[PDB]
Amino acid sequence: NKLKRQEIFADIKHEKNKERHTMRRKRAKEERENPELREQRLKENVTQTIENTRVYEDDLMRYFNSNSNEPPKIFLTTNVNAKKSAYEFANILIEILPNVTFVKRKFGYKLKEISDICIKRNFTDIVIINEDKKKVTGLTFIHLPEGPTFYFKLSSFVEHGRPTSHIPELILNNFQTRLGQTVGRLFQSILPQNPDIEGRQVITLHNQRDYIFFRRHRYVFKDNERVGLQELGPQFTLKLKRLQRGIKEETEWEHKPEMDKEKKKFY
Amino acid sequence: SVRKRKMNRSSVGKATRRNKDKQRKINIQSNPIIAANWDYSLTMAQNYKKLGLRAKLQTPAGGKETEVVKKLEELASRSQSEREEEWLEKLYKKHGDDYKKMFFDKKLNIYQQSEGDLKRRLLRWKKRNG
Amino acid sequence: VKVHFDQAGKKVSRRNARATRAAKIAPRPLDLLRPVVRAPTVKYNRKVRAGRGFTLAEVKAAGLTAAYARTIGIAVDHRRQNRNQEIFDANVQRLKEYQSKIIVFPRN
Amino acid sequence: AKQSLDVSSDRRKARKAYFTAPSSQRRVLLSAPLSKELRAQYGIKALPIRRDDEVLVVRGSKKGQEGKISSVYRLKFAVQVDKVTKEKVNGASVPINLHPSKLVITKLHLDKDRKALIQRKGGKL
RNA sequence: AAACUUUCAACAACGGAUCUCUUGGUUCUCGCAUCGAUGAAGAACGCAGCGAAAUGCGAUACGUAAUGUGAAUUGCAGAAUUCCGUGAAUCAUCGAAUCUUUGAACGCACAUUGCGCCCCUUGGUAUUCCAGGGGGCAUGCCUGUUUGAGCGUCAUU
RNA sequence: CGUGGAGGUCAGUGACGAAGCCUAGACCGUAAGGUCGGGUCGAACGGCCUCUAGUGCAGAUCUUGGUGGUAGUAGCAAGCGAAACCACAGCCAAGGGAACGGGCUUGGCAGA
RNA sequence: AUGGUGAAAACCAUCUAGUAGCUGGUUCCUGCCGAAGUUUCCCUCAGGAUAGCAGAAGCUCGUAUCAGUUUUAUGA
RNA sequence: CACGGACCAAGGAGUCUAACGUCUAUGCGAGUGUUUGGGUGUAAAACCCAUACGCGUAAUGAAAGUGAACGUAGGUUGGGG
RNA sequence: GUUUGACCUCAAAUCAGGUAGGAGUACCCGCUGAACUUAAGCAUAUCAAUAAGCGGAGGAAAAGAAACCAACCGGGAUUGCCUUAGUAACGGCGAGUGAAGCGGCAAAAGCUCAAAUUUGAAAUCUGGUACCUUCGGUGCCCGAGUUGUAAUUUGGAGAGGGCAACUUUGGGGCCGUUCCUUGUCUAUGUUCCUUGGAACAGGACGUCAUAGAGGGUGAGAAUCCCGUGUGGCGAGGAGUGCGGUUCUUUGUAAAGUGCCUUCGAAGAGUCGAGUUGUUUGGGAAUGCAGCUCUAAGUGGGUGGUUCCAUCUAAAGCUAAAUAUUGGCGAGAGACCGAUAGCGAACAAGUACAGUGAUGGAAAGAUGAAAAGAACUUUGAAAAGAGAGUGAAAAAGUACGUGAAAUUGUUGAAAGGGAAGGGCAUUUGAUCAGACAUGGUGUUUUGUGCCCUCUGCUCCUUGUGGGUAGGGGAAUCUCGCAU
Repeated sequence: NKLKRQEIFADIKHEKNKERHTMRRKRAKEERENPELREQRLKENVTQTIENTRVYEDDLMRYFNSNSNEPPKIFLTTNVNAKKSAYEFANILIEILPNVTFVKRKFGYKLKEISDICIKRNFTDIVIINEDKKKVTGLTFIHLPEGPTFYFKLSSFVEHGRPTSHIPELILNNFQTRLGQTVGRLFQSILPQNPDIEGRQVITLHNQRDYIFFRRHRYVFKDNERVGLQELGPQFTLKLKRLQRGIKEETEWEHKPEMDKEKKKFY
Repeated sequence: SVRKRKMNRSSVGKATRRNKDKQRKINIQSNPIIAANWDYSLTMAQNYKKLGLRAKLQTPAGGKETEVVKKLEELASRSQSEREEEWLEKLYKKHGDDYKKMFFDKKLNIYQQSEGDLKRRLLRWKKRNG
Repeated sequence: VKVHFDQAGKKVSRRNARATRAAKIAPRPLDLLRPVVRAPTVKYNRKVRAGRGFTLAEVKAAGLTAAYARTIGIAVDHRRQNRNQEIFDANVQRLKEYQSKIIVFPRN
Repeated sequence: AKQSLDVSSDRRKARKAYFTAPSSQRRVLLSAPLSKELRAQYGIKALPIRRDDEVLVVRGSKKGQEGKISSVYRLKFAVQVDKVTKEKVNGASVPINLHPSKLVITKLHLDKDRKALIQRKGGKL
């Protein structure tokens, strides 16, 4: 009986707002006289966000990841028969990564045959960008000896900054999880360990969920406890997958949709 | 409908009757020999031909002895009143076998019955007695 | 405008009616022994059909009585007359054959 | 296949009969199967459900979780198993409406008429 | 140039089309005969811890008793139940009950919640009266029953 | 060629998304329409050989429902707030045979 | 018209989806063929009775079957 | 000229039946038609069928009647093959 | 006896026992009865022995055991279906109206009065009352009733007797069957994997089937639950249909049959007759009513060419076959799917409007579960913002999908008193545009279904198929790998 239901609950919703806030206007008036009474409300009554309700070595550093000892050379390739947007994407990685060589990948040389070349030529990391259609979709960082390999998914790219030739400073956020700090480990390794302070360029890698956002900014310091920053470089969202452990042979995590069911965890 | 609408609406209920199976499978009731020898899977006319007995005595419109002997098996298998007997004793001892005298008699043969009536009843009396 | 949708329904009705009459009148053949009659009118006189009931005359000549005839399941008509000789012969033979077939159960 | 003329295979009649069933008929409609251990002991497949008996949930999100039935909500065709509870945002507890076909009884609550019910259906307590 | 008007596109609005569903309808067939002066159909006034219609019910008032089932009811609140038994239940069945004011409506009446009568009567000595409880008092007609009436007819030393 | 349902068939398609709805998207068919991509969706649906019909809309001063211009106008004897009406627009001259010039033809002209 | 309700001449409900010598409207595509605007009396006025133009099929033939034409021949 | 059109969605109009024909298809054929019915049935289906009846099979007339071979059911002429 | 007593009649009562009204109404039975409309105006024909109104019934009603149809080598109550048949017949022969007997079938069932005396016995019934085994029986009393209640008889005859060395014989319980109502028991996966919130889906592996109808369960479930299918165990009722089990059967009782003898009554203000209306398509006023007169008994009614056939009125009862838009209860559909289908899928004959009779809509869908948004914050309120639940709020009690008209915002484009359309093209914006990669001919080798040694097995005609154990490439491209 929709016609009955419609009036009953509209009036009840109307009744509730009056009662909800008349309680609150009396709350306001008792708070004017006593500040202490407000304090106790904030203790008991909690906002209860998702972050609040989350459902809960040195040899490695060098052996699996690149350190501040050499310049790391990154073998930037593309998936076979890719179009304009992939190379347009390669031009954004040509700036941000330290010593990139772009390799036009011409059919064959399966994967191990590539590894033979980048042992001889002596590269450190391989990065490969792929396209299903006209948009870029996946990004794969591999380390050339041993093979800790990370796969990623891009769902955001939007393009007023125009940066200098100065090398940007790193910053990472929320990697409490050990699987998080092994990805934090990758971006500590793969991006430059130079930071030239002047030039004022900052690269972030914020991870408040399982989604990682990387951005560039320009920071201006005023002595009144505050800093300003303008949007620069590519907009970006990544998703971790796989951790193939060998060059491509093994797995450690491999995202399924069996997660998202928890609404929490966050790896 | 007006009245049916209320009966569906009410919490009284309906006088639900399931009696459609019984309209077909009718039990035979009037003969025990038939009650044992009657295949309910068969029809009426088919049951009659199985038994032997005729189902119809006329030429039927349209188209088309184990038990009967047992019916022939069941086919294989009055006194006078006290006053009447005592009254006949009075007549026999008085006359004997003179039926003419017996029916012209007034005192013992009150209801003026014929010779044939009195002698018939005496024959029945002479069977039960001397 | 009436439509006979119930042609199939009423045949099943009539069949179940005969089935009940069979169940209740167990050894007996549902219908009474009807005579054999010559039809009226020049057009149909060649046809010989099932009549209504016999007669006192046909019943008396067969070797049974009128009141008793009805109890053994012989339909008896009293207004019908025995004008024809051949019809009379055919009906008497029909009854005598019927009397040889019947098996009248005792009342004990 | 339907043989009887008494029973109806109509969807409209059948759905109405179910949704407008009385509490007594809904007792039989809310029957639970017994676990393989009880089926081996008692020699019976399924019984109607009551309060003070234990149960194990087979199908659903609350898979494998067990407990003891609090109340048979016959109106909503549901059981409410204690300790199988969804916690509301205000800190309160609200029981999940489970269906007894999805449940499985682990420990029965034997009364006198319950013992008679088992003995009727070909049981051996 | 902006604004303005118009066109297109995107995102919001407005509206409830389309699709899918369906405790509803319509039609066909089968079976059965079941309203009322023992007061019906219908109208009205009410009744639940908390209720609008609907449904149920009549001061025993969403029921009482009986029989079966065997442990709920649940929109909310609140009681319960000895749960190895005379027993939870807005359960099923239904044969015993009560059954307000009316209505064919029936004490007299017109549209008076007035106007009464008789019987039975527990109480206020109740001999006066006063109050309460309970059942009756319509019309026509039949079978009687009864007290009569009738120069209606006859009998009668 | 298409629509609702029926028989048959495709061991057809289908929560790894049926039907519907859009779409500056693509292909086929002269066309009726059919097929596909993308987006939205949430549960059934389609091709083929046949059957059946309450089967295909621009109109009926059509029926129902919804929404405009009129208009923040008339109005209430800063606020509140219609209705009649509505194919579409509304510069002149001259010709456009036919008591027809308002769309055309040739000119004059024309700034929000 | 039937039956009813109201009232200092009416309305309601059925008969009744009453009857039209008419008004407005009539729902997909393509291909192919394709008019008529009228002869004569029923009188016409109304509706038709027919012939003509456009087809459908069957029968003989496929020809010397004809033609909105020219020519010669023979008259007023 | 005039009547209709503010816009949009949905609804919306040669249907069903009886009587009597037309042509085509199918069955059989001097016959033909089961389904008023009865029997049977896995059940309003399907499958069987008695007796009748319908229409046709042989005509010429007005009350009363008669009746089709001179016959390769004809002689000729044509006449698909 | 100027008392008194029989009856008959009229009364009476708040006596005893009853009963009739009203509702419903589809069907049925009666009564009453239009108009629009059809043939040309309308008196018939025609709407129509209709609709409305009135009265009365039932599960059916009505009808019905011949005062019938026929013309035959006769049929044989009534009702219905098929056919007779669109025939006879009627109709300003025109709109057209429209039977019946026969035949086939469905279903079949017959009987009760009044009629001449029980006269050697009113043999009958009501009611009251007392008991009993209470839809009643019995005793006793009372009344009705001779102005006739019982038995015997109804034309099919029948009765009175006589003769058969004639034949037959009631009723009450008990336990079963049967019928109705109701209760209860009866098979087999929740086995793995994938996907999803959820498995009822896909895949793998099994069982049951007289159960793979249907419905529920978080999506398509024979195998999860209820049922379904075949059976079984009951409880409470009905009952004369019969099976058994008995208890009692009586009285010169009750019939039946054939022969012989003696009798032997059957409906009146009715049939019919004239006439005025109604009824019909009714030609031999058919049927009915009103009014006048009103019969007969070797009779009377109806038909057939001078007879013959056929029934017996003026009294009554009766199932089944048949009708059915109501009621009660089911089972269904090549039906409709929320502007459809009933007016009403929902607080529907409700809200509401009308003085009143009456008229009378709109309005279905959150989810799997309210988990219906806690708590912080903006405002007196109205609504928002953070935050959260859920698979999805891109599902919010304005709640599935969410079309078009139309409205706002943003972006692009165009605009000197018209736009939209067609042919063609430029510019601006924008989308398409191979997980296409070989092919051939030689050469290393390495394997196998290749060579070779040994076999095994299904079958049908040579021109078969499947399938093992060893060896071997120094021959072989026969294939596939490098």
